[PDB]
Amino acid sequence: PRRRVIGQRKILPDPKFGSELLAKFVNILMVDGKKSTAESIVYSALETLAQRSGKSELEAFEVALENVRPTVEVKSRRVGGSTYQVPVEVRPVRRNALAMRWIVEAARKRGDKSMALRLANELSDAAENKGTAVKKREDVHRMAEANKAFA
Amino acid sequence: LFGEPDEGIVISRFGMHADVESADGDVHRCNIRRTIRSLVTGDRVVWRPGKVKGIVEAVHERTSVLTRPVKPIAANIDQIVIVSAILPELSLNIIDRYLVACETLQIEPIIVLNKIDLLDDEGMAFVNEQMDIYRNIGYRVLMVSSHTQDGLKPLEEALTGRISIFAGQSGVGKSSLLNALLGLQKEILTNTAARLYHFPHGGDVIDSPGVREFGLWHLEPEQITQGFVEFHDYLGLCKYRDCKHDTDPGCAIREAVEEGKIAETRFENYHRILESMA
Amino acid sequence: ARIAGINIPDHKHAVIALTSIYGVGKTRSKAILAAAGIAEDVKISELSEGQIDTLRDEVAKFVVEGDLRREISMSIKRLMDLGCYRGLRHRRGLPVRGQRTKTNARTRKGPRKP
Amino acid sequence: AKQSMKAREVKRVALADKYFAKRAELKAIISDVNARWNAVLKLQTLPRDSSPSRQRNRCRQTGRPHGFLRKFGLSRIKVREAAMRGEIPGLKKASW
Amino acid sequence: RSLKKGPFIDLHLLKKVEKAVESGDKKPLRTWSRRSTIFPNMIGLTIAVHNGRQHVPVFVTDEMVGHKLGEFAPTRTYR
Amino acid sequence: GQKVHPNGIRLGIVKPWNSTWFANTKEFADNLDSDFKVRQYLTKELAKASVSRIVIERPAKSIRVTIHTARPGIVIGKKGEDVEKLRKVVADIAGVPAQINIAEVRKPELDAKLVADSITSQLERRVMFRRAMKRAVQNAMRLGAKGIKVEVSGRLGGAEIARTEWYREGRVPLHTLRADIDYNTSEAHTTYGVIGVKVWIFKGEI
RNA sequence: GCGAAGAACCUUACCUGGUCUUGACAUCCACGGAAGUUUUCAGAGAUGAGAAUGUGCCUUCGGGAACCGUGAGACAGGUG
RNA sequence: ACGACCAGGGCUACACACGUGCUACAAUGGCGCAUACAAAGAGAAGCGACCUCGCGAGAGCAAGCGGACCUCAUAAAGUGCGUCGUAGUCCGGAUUGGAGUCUGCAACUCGACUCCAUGAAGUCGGAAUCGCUAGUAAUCGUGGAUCAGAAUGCCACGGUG
Repeated sequence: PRRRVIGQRKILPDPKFGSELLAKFVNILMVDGKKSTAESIVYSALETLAQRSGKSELEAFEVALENVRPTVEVKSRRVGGSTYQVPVEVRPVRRNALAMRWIVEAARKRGDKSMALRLANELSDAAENKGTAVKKREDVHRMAEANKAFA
Repeated sequence: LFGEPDEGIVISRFGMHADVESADGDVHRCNIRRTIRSLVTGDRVVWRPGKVKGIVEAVHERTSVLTRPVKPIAANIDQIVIVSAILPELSLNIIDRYLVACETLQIEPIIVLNKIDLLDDEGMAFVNEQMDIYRNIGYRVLMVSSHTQDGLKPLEEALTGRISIFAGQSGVGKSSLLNALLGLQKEILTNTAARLYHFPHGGDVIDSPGVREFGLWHLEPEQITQGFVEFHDYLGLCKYRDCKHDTDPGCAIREAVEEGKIAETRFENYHRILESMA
Repeated sequence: ARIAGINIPDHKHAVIALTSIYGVGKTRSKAILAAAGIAEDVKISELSEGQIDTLRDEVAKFVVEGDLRREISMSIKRLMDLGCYRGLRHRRGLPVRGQRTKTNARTRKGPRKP
Repeated sequence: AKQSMKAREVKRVALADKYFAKRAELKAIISDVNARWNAVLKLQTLPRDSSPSRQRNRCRQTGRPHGFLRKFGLSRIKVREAAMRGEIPGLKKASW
Repeated sequence: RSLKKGPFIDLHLLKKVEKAVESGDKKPLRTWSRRSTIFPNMIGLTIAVHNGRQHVPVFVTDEMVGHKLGEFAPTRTYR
Repeated sequence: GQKVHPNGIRLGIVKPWNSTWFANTKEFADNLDSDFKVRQYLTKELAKASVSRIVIERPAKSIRVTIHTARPGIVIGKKGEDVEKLRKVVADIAGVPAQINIAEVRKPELDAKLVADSITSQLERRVMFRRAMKRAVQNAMRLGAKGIKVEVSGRLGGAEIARTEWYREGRVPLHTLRADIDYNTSEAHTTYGVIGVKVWIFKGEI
């Protein structure tokens, strides 16, 4: 994409929210290539998050994703093989994409029954800005605005 | 050219020719035909006179046990003498490089420490200790002086019935020992067809000064490894594939070094050699 | 009960906790356990042991534990004693329920070797 | 291939009228409980060679018993090798 | 184990097992045939089936019986 | 040759069917067998009368081999024998009785085929492939084509190679594919190596 | 997981053993079997050995076509 | 003769390494149950209902219908509940046992099926490849092809993504 750069594809959302945020995100887990059954165990978590948010399942996500999402980043493409290190604004397609992924990437293969829990336990934590995913918002921005010496 | 087929061993590389000492022992400076090419000094050859000039039209260079770039010099070298002194700087990798090679080649090193006499009580000892690393590793050390040409009999006897060779660096008195051995100086040096000599107690020796100030030759990775058999044993030590003899978790070879189960030098040398081919 | 697939195949989905609890394999270990009807979605130790131990006994009339393992050993042996191909392989240390000897013959030829 | 991996197969049929009898595709209509009724499940003083498993699928063009394909009488070589040009009443590969 | 509903025998060979009856358990017979199955009726000798070269005698130790002559007998050779 | 040629994809797509008989699957192979058993035969039978294209039909499953020949006249032969024997064979080797139908080519120089073979049967005489080729490829560009290419492989002059040398002449494509590309090959299989002759004739494009 | 869309043997070639050698195949010719048939036995089978049957047109039921091999070359053979 | 025939063996051996795969590991995961939407493939030696049974294997028996005529043959992921609770587990399945069943002349070597019994490693993969950016990754079924007998594969097959 050296000629014309890009985000994601064939995504599928919610028949109850229609939220893309939730769509690109529900999706992420797939590499099961079917969120005809993916989505379910995250809702138990987002439900426990729904409560934990004081909102619904939709907006259980929302809160935790807005914590999670980066507002800046540092970007690489390697111009000349060069070590890019200058602070940049994380593009939305990343904001979202990476963020959504980050939450999901923080409740993985584990040690006990039900992801429902596993997710639940990730979810509110990301709600509280002390999730893993939100800490990637709060680590990428730390590298930003403190290095600019190299090209 | 043609002549009468006769056997000989190539006594010398006569530059342009090769000089062949016949089966009888008669040396004939011979031509070497466009037709033949697998010739080296030491080859048993069919050489023919003319109808001296000879011509060579058959050779006999037996199997590899040493090269430069990667091209056998001779054969029946059952022992490689890695002969050293410090000129003009030196390193443990350099002797080891030769050792790795001796080990690869399956030609016996007899590690000869020249200038033993030169080396003070401390120095001789230090050097002996170093010589010992290799020795411990399996490569016997013979203390000689380059100059004094000491331990000459133990060396000679090691030479008996076999062919030996002089390796090292910038006329590290290798040249000196060679002179003793011969009992005639045929080389000094200080800071693949060449010439061969025959031993009286039995066996032979091959020499060239050119070899002696050093550069080094092309090789492959496995050979370096062959240079160190203790690594095989370490390869088995972690995993059914031990990383790669070098660091990475579960590199036994590396561990064995960390332990000191292997000497460090072997690993180090493994690298100087490894890098050079690459 | 333990049901000669020696351990209380409870708690779990719980007959199936005797597939591999010897003797009573999968099948017998079910048919034993439902010879007192104890849960198999959940436990089998939640009920009166004597109704299950009669089963332990009932199944002490099935091929079980030591003897069956022994059977297994014996039978295996049988092969060899004649010499066979089942025999042969077993006597070759080679799999008698298979795995390539050029390649990763490893459960039966240790879980990996050069 | 050779004459022979093909050539092999012609020679097999003869012995039966000089020597034997006839039974060709009728020997085992007995041998189950079709309903093992042993009747032709019991002779072998007489030749061993031949069974449909001893049969293999000789390429016609080479005799190639294998490589063979159930739709051409050939082995695949000659299949493709015939297949592309046509002289056939249709074929296609146009993104397929 | 697992059964091919039908096992087998062969007549020239089976005839020979009877030959090793009226010629007893003398010394091993040679057929190349391994299609025929091991039995205690194959006790009558110990019997040698071709396994390339090798006509290997099969033991009529009849805990090997659901086992043709090639089961007991060699086939391949290997390390 | 080397490649999955231009004809690295072309099979029946926009290609008139030489068998064209709607036989059907069950005997289809066999229709082809017969087809190409008369083709096998046919090309042997009119190997001098100059069949330029055998087409086969089995109208109502009654083989009907259609010949385009450089000269029908020799194909019909004197007093219809040459077509007769085809009736015999074709009826009896296509099974589906012979109809044997003779037509006269568009131009043999528009035949990849003709040209190649010609050039082979030229070559064979002790003429050069250059001469032989030349003359054909020339008089194919003359009008007997408006393109014509040869694009060979195997032992060229008897060298230790098999990579493209060719004799394109005119306006000939090899990659704008809905091209009348009469393509064939011949060869002088050589008693030196192997010479592949591969001769196309561009008859235009479609 | 390279050419089998199949390597049990077979296939099969290749081991390995066993066969054959105008060759296993071929082709004519003779020749016999017409053609071609009916059936037994034995050998690992290769094949080894038995008995049976029918030959239509022309016609050494050989031939010719039968249709095969042999046998023998001519001729035949090769994924040798 | 390498021609060439056969028998029977040989691949596929085994310290093995390796590729190139396959597979676990699980968590909704394994596990029980409940429970819809696929498509695409295949038929007349045929495909093959019923039927019948067999868990099945198998086995016994068998219509329709040359295929929008019947039938091979059917999606499953989907979907509705429990369970268990990444436990070498119901994971996970090696390993084996023990026997059914199958195909092929016979599989006994070097052929294929159920049950039963047995149930490693594996817990996510060190070092270390590639792929891939959508219907890809990736995933559910599904299928063909041809092999006498065998589709980790190919060849196919549509769902979901």
